[PDB]
Parts: sequence; C-alpha cells; structure tokens
Amino acid sequence: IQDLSDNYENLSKLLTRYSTLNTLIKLSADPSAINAARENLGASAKNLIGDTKNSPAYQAVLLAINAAVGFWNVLGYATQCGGNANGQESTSSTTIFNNEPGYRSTSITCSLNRYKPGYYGPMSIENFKKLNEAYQILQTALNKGLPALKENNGTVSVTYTYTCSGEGNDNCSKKATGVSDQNGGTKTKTQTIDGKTVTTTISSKVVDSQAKGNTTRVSYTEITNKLDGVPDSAQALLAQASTLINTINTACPYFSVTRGKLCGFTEEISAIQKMITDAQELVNQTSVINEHEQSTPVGGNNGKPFNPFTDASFAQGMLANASAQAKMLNLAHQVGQTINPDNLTGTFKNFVTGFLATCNNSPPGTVTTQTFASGCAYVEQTITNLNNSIAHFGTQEQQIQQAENIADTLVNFKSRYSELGNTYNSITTALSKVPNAQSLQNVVGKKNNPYSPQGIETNYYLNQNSYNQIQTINQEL
Repeated sequence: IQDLSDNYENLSKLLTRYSTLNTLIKLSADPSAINAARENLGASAKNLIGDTKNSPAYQAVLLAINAAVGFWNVLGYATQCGGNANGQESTSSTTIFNNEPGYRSTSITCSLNRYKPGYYGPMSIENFKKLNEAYQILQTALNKGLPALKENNGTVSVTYTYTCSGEGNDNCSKKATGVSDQNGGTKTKTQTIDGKTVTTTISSKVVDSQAKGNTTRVSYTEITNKLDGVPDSAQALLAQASTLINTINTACPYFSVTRGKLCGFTEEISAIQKMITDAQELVNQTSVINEHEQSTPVGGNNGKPFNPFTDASFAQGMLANASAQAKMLNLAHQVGQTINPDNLTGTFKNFVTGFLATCNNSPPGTVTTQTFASGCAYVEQTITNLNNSIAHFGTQEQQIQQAENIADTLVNFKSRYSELGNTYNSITTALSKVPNAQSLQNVVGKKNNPYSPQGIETNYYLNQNSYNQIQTINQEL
C-alpha cells in the first residue's frame, strides 16, 4: 500500500479539481447563480466606491495620503530652507510660510543665507512653495474630509499666507508672485486641476516696520493665496500627495533634528511612493467597474434555456468587473502592509511607531505649535480602520471571488468543460491502477444528455462518499 501513496496522491488531486470544475461548470450553467453573482457585484461595487468607513479602497487611499502628510509633519521643522527666487543664494532673506509644522510654531521660517539651495543643502523657496501649496491643499481637504471614491464633484477653498522680510528678499516680489502693486495689488488667475476650473487669487500687502501691531519691527511683505474650486477627490488628493513626497525627494535638503539629507529616509520615501502609486491604481479600477455594470438581466431571460456556449456575451464584462473589485481589495491590503509597523523592523519601524503614527498635538488638517516631530495625520487610526474594513468586507470578497470564478468559467466555457472531461479520463485511468479495482469505481460517473438544450452533451457526477474515503486514504499515506 505504501507503493500506492503516489497513486492516492494523484487520484486525490484529480478528484479535487474534478469536483471544483464540476461545481463551477454547474454554477456557470445556471442563470439563477449567474444573476445572484451579478447582483452581489453591484452591491459590493456600491460599497467600495460609496462607503468611507466600510470601504477598504477608501481607507487605503486615505492611508497613502496621510502617510505623506505625516511624513512632512515629522521632518518639516528640521528641514533647512531659504534663499531667493529661482534657487539663488540670498544675503539676508527671511521667508516665513504660515500654517506649517515649524519648531514650536505654526510657521516654518526659511532664513538660511550665504548657501546656495540644492541637494544636501537648503531647500529653495521655489521648491518650498511647491511643497507648501500641496501641503495646504491636502490639509484643507483632509479637514473637510475625503469623499467617497464615486465623488468627482467635491471641492474646497484653500487659503494660505507667506511673509518676506529682510533686505534683498525677492520671494514675495512681483516677478515671483506675478501680481502688480506690492502694497495692495491682487491677481486672479485660473489653473485647471484634474479637469476642474480652479480660480486662484494672489494678493500682495506691504507692512512697513512702523505700524501698530507690527511687533516684529521689520518692514515685510505678505502674500495671500486663495484657491477656489480645488478638487477634493481621491485622484486629486493622491496627486497632491505625490507632489509632496516627490518634492521632498527631488530637493532632498539638509536637515538636523541626527542630521543629513531628507532623501536619506529612503525606506520611508519608497514606502510612501508605493502606497500613493498603489492607491492611484486602486482608484483607476473604479472606471473599470463603472463601464461594466451588472444590473441588466442576462441569459436566460429570452424564450429558450441559457446556453453557456452562445449566451455568454456578458461574461467578459462580468469578469472585468469582478477582476477590478478583486484588484481594488488586493491593492488596498498592499497599502496597509507597506506601512503597518507589524511588518516593519529596524529604523523604519522606529520611524513609524515613534513618529509617523503619533501626534504630539484634534481635527484632521490641524497645525499647532506641537505638531512638529509627529505625524498628526491619524496614520495609526487609518491603519486600524483599513484592516477593520478589510475584515468587514470578508463576505463581499468571497462573493467577488465566486463571481470572478463564474465569469472566468463562462468566458472559457468550451475549454473548461473540455478540461472537465479530460480530468474525468485521467481519474478513470488512475482508478485502474489502485488494487482491488472493482471497489471504489463509483467515485466518478457520467451520463449522456441528448434531450438537454444547454449544448452540454454530458453531465458529470461525483460520489461524495467514495470521494471522502479516497481523500482520507491519501491523508493516511
């Protein structure tokens, strides 16, 4: 019998594929099972793109965004910045950006002079402005709340200010800001973001050192930026998060809390770039689902019985729909795994547990004097809510898998049905090589079906009892 262990192994493996294929074939030949799977796809799609708390897709998008914001909240205060316009070194230019996580301040001050901005040096004012604008947009949208993935018409208004002090400072100058007058001029432009018409209003105001309220006693300009109609959407915010982390990686400025270059946090930046990319690909799947609705009846709803060989035009779209939902769930889990401290070690884990997933500072998008050196982007809570939503989606995931399997079977029905017969033949052959042949031959059987109009000439059967015994013997050897 010990010489029959490979025989029972092959027989057990074939019978499992036989039963799985047989059940899948019977499912995909049944219009009621098909319509139940198509109805499940519609409901799980509505949850994926319509929910917030209970959508793993939504939670993963929020996590990728918050990891980027929290990364800058940890390191922004220690980041060296300064200089003049177009990355030129400055003599005595002090440029302060408000609503930024500075050291014991709600502002980051850029006042490093006599050093040219660049890699491993100070971040240029041009790069900080690019960084700051994305930071303010993200924080304002996160404060309002990221809408569900199906939402394409949500907007926010974003307002932020920066001041220019010191002799020779051309950062709040006209060619930099492109206004007109600096003491009272204002400019209204339009910049189309993600297909949205965004109205931008830039204002300039000069405050001489003599003025009641100017406790700084240092003649300074103030630039106020007002963006109207900024898209608050998954795709739009992921692009802003991409701009934030990539501006950090591109400028790679010097920092000192340890000291070095910001792009030296190579593990953190690689993780955030991957999470943003995975989240963007996750969001891209919504249009695949949108263009493949499963609501309309199929079959199987005409005069004659459903034929899986000819009445399965809908299967390709059903497969694309289920494929997109499975891909959304897998990518959502991938975003969690990338940043989850339980999967990290060394310096990367210490960064997440000690800094990114904490908050010394409170509504989302809040900048306080204690924000610095802390993530303050609810990274810890979002990881928990993402994994909670994945567990909540377990039943729906299973239904997506079944739908996927049914749709894949219908697309390849001729080949899958033919594989079922070939598997039956390999089983009967393998049965002839196990001793005392006429004992368990009941395990598989087939009957011709002439007067059956589904185009399926042969029905395949399986003795669940004899199937069970063969599996136990296989387990015994």
